[PDB]
Amino acid sequence: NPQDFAWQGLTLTPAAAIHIRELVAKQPGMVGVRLGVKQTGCAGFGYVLDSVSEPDKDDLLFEHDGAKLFVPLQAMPFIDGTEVDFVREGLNQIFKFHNPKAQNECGCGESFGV
Amino acid sequence: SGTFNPQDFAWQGLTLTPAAAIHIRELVAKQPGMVGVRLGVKQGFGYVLDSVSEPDKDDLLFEHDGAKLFVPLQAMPFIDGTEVDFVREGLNQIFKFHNPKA
Repeated sequence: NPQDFAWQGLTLTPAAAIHIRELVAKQPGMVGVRLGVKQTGCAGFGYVLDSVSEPDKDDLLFEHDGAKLFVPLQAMPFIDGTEVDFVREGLNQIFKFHNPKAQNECGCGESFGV
Repeated sequence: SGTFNPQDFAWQGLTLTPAAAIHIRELVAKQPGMVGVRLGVKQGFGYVLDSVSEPDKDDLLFEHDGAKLFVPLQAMPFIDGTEVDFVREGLNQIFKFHNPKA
């Protein structure tokens, strides 16, 4: 099992879009962010948002309000439909991932981004 | 005999990993007037960091490498012994909390 499969795609909330536009804007050569997924836990799987300059051949592109979100095909399966959001509040800065298929959203509140 | 007060308890205290220490120093340096961060809990519960200018009366202080971490007394019975570490995940810079009672 690999692709050529029509996905619904992924989204950025306006907040996530503004922030990505702001990191583009301080940062030259940055075209967008890229969601990958990493092995973790028992047969677990973590999200990983990264600054990107040179997209891979295989990436897909989901553009909202000028912000680019490149997602690898070998990832679409495990994360089709996720919306990427960004919450900034006082000292907390973080990119959050809402997978529609996931139910069981994290409890282990054993993290704080800044 | 047996009579006590947890405000006068001897705590194991919280620790800071060397990576958490520098990012705290880094967060503090960026803000003139800030002297450290305060670890708290909210809400099935979660850790939150707050900026500290003037520390509270009932706040305990844990120093390590010039990094000041404040913890209120009301939270000590619950997060004492906790270790604060730091990890970068893509664009996320995230403080992590290892609590011996997780």
